[PDB]
Amino acid sequence: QVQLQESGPGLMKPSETLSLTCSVSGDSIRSDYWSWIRQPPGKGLEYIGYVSYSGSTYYNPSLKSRVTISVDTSKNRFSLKLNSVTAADTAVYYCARWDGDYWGQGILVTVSS
Amino acid sequence: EIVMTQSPATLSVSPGERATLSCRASQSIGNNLHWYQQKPGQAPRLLIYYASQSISGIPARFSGSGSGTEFTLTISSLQSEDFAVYYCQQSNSWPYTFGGGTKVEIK
Amino acid sequence: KVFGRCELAAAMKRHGLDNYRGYSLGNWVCAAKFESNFNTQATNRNTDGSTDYGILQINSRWWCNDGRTPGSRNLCNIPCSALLSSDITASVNCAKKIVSDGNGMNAWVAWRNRCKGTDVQAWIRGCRL
Repeated sequence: QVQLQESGPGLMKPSETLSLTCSVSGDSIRSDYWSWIRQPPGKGLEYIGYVSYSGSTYYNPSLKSRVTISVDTSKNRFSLKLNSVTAADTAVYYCARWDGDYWGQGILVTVSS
Repeated sequence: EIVMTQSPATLSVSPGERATLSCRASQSIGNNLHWYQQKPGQAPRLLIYYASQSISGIPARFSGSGSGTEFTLTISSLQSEDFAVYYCQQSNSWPYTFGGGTKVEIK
Repeated sequence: KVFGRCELAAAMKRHGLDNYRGYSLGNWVCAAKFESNFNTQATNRNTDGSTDYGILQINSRWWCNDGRTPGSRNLCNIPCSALLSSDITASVNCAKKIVSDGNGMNAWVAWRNRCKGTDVQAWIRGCRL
């Protein structure tokens, strides 16, 4: 019984910074690896990146160093930060435990110019 | 990055029929292939991990096979609730990549 | 169980370790050799109170729960007993998560000191794979 929940702005303008958080219940954020994945409307899935127990991060090169993933152990949650957004970043964003056993329900983020 | 290609893009299945989905990797990925099932408005749900390992709670009709560059997801006798889009994903190399998906729909 | 060299090489290859996250098969065989000498039942109690288990000597302070280590983060979400089976599935799955951390194979002292920097592919040489 683990639950992930994404939260954040669902609408934003180009060039702004996207900021999402994923809160976890039933499991310790400091006791596992955590990931972010996105799905543009009508398209497939693209892995954004993940953070491991030591805090090391791995980001998809397709995002061109615009992404940040961090952990907030005090509030049992982790976040995603994506700078300089454009229409190409409009998509449902999902957080999940690295092993893939649990995923959030996703949050639609639309970059409306 | 390793390119994952799934086939067919759309698979028509009559309830009760056997369903075979294919996934190939641009290069060897061993057994590092995972299968996901995604229903409308829902998040992908992991069904098979490491090519053939089963997950508790997942119906027995779902079975994964293959290795290296060719993998297969078989639904021995599809049930109506199985209609969804299925994705394969490799974890052998970063960045992790997903196949383009196979939309399984009723016939 | 005490694996034979080529026997383990083939098993690890079937278990997807060859070139997993950039580490050739030889690295894994070499690590198993120097960590446990191919023995799946190997166990070593560390000074800090934790214990290393299995063919890859996975430690209970972070990776598995032996219910006797106060710190135990059980990152692999498994009882340490699962790492003592002749079936290396559990050890491999945990090792893959371990190596997926920023430190990679450096997590294994034996590999860092006896394999890294050498012709590790020699460990699978002469094996039908």
